[PDB]
Amino acid sequence: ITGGSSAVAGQWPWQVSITYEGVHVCGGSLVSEQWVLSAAHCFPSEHHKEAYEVKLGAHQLDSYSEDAKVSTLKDIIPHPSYLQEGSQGDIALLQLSRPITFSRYIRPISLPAAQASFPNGLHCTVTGWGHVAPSVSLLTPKPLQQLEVPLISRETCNSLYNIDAKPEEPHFVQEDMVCAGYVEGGKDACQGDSGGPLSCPVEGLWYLTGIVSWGDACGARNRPGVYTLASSYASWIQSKVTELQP
Ligand SMILES: Cc1ccc(CO[C@@H]2C[C@@H](C(=O)N[C@@H](CCCCN)[C@H](O)c3nc4ccccc4o3)N(C(=O)[C@@H](CCc3ccccc3)NC(=O)OCc3ccccc3)C2)cc1
Repeated sequence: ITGGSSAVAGQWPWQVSITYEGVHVCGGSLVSEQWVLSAAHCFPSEHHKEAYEVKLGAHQLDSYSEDAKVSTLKDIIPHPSYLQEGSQGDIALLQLSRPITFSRYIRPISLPAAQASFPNGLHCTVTGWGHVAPSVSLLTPKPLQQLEVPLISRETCNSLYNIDAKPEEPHFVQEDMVCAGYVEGGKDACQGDSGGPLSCPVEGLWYLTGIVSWGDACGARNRPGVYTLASSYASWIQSKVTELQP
């Protein structure tokens, strides 16, 4: 996260870190006692399932926390349209090896209904342990960063991505995506934030509106972060979680 600040412990208790062979590769969001939502592209076919871990309840990746729990994965389920076509569906359900017990530091985020709309301009918050500027890592002890970002409609977002774009660069924000950020850049999600939550405030609660998916260089002007919309997958998520491990 570029242009944000460090979250206090417990602030975003659904944020998880997904590591592969012990190295943080992506964020995710706890959504039930045994399921995490993250981005499909975080889970290349080459990678071995048993080498992944999910760390929950920790705000600093390098610091021991008595409130932290770390889990392996029983299953990784990318949405089929990601595997089949690869133009969208950048979302995956991760089933933890064992169900977790919630605490003050580990709580699920509510998912939006299929037709939930989150208005352009809503100030949501993206969180993660990704780069804090293009080509600049978050330093040890790796405190979770948070950043307030207004929602930007996919239509505005496409127009912005088209400014000074190369005609042949895939910069299309699909129907299952939304953007968030600033036209002027400087504040955005960056590499390593992939898969983590865009949390939006609604009726006194927080909902998982988006999953950090892609963008151009972090914080570039005219290139706000792009997120997979959780609403677009609500029926599928609810079906999978309920069928497999309710
Ligand atoms: C539907 C769909 C299909 C395929 C994808 C996968 O796109 C990959 C993962 C994503 C990615 O990097 N997201 C990170 C979160 C970004 C937050 C928004 N900022 C995430 O944390 C992460 N994921 C990583 C994977 C490997 C290594 C490091 C990774 O870090 N990319 C990108 O962001 C590409 C976008 C190109 C693109 C456009 C349309 C479509 C598919 C790809 N942007 C980029 O490389 O930056 C441009 C540049 C110019 C110059 C210098 C540096 C960077 C590529 C996603 C969605």
